[PDB]
Amino acid sequence: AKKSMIAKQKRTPKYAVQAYTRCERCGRPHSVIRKFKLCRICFRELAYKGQIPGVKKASW
Amino acid sequence: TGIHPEYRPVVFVDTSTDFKFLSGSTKSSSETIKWEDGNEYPLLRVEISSDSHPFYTGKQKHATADGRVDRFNKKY
Amino acid sequence: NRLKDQYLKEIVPALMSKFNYDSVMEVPKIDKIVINTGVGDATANAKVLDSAVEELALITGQKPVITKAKNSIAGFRLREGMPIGAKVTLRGERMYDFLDKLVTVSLPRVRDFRGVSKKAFDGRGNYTLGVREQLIFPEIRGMDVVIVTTAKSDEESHELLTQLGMP
Amino acid sequence: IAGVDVPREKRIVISLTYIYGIGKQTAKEVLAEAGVSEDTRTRDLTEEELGKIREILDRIKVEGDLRREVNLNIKRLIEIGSYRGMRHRRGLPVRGQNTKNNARTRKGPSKTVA
Amino acid sequence: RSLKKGPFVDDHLMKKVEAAAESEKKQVIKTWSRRSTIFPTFVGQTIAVYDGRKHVPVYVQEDMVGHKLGEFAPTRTYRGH
RNA sequence: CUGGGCUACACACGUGCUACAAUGGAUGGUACAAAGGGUCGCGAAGCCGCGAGGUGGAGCCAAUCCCAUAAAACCAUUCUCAGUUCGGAUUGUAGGCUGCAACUCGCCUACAUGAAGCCGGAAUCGCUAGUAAUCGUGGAUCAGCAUGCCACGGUGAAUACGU
Ligand SMILES: [Mg+2]
Ligand SMILES: [Zn+2]
Repeated sequence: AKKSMIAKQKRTPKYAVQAYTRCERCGRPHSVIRKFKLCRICFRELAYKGQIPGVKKASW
Repeated sequence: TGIHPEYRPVVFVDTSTDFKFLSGSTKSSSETIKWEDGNEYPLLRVEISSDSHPFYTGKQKHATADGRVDRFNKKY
Repeated sequence: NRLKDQYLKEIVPALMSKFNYDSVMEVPKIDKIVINTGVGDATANAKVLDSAVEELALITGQKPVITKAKNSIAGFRLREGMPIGAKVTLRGERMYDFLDKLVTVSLPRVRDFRGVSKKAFDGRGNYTLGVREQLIFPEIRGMDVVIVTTAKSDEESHELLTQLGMP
Repeated sequence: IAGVDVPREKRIVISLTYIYGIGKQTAKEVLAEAGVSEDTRTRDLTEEELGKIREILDRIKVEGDLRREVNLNIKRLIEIGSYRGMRHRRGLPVRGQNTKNNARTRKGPSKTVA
Repeated sequence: RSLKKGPFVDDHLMKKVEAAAESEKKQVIKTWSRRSTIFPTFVGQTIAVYDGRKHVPVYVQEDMVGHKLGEFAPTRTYRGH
């Protein structure tokens, strides 16, 4: 029961409070970072390749 | 005699319509009203008597505090 | 004195004209009252008995006489001569006075006083009121209030007690 | 003295608190309205404002009714059939907190295993 | 609405409770709105509140007023552990 | 799709928070940081409510404006070794905010109530210097909800013979 859900989230719900967020490369609803709209395990395996501009490993 | 605890006929009035009722009890009632000089018993504070009770003579919706009356005094 | 005044002034001729009695004293009249508490739960407690003693004394104006157990029954570990329950009798002038204090001060304080049906008569006329708490009393468990009348049946008692103003 | 033998040694601000219905804050407004100073020990009152103090408490609720009023409301919802009173009756937390662990003050001291 | 501009009686139940004045409260009202405060007009009517499994009939008294019409139908059934 | 449950409770375990007080509690005055966040956002001034908050709209796409009082520490008065002016759970009432909606099932405010607890057996854990201990601040997630999590600074030790 996933591809049904990713459709629902893109449909406007009856009351505005129901609206919520998911990653796009996945449907994962938990741990989405608002600035990039990506989950916590797309933002990792993707900022390695060098496609999230300006992001790098942080020694300090 | 002697065993019988203290007792005293007293005066009762309804606080809603002054329905005076002459009765008796063992209570002091901590009052003194000169009604019927020579029997100036203490009055006792009471609720609305059966002289004006809804079920008794005149049926009427009366709120006995709180419950249905607390709402009417804040939502309106 | 007010209740006797109303009874002899108006209630007596009212009953007489209702039933067309031969003489004056065939009219039913209130005869006695008995107050029972029934504290049978006092299987071993002692302060319960004494507390009921002052409670009923304050309600009445007389010392109650606690009653010894009629017989020893094992189902309630009841033994012979165990003082269980109390009784107080008001006769003469107390009869109307306690009634008045009940009906004008105590009875109106009943939360949902819808009265008892006419069915609760013994068939002779004597009526028992089963009151549910001691806090209804003006001064301050379940118990019974009986009424003894000179009525030959139940309907006459009903009409006279309604003449007194209560159901 | 005011309903109970409130301590003689304690200052009046503290001493009033022993009344059921007077804490640190209501006691302060009482002594401000009456006029008595806060730091008086009770053994050496004026006994004239003491008559004034009990005059004020006549207005405020005290141990007499507050004991019954709290009980006369807990005994209401336990009869109507509310969930809130159902918890009262069987001895469980009233407000909606959890009971997997850490509910002993309402539930009573922790019984042994079963 | 626990603020100063309440309360919340659902539009579904409020309309049905009003029109039940004709039936002399003989009929029942079956609504799933477990979130409507019992208005003073509700007194005397019966509501068939939902409870997860089946409706449970409640008879609105005078003293029930002020509470939410679902406060009397427990939703988890536990007995004697 | 509505309603319910993941939030149940005889009980057993793990990780944490607040405590049992005088190096302290309560009241009044009072100086000092950094790192952060903000445009379908941050929302000041003034006024009102004891309070949570309401109204109001200034300034800002920000080394410009806002969150934003740092709290411990310091100086005054008071309480006097007590189950208390310690401790704060549990409970009643009356309220505030978000959201179509706070009963199951939210966070917060005031008044009231005011429980166990008086340094904790077997046994077990962390830490070698701006470290342990102690006090506050910010952020993600987020309409709202943290005693968790990730970062930030304020005061700041004892001991290490030896395998
Ligand atoms: Mg959400
Ligand atoms: Zn993803």
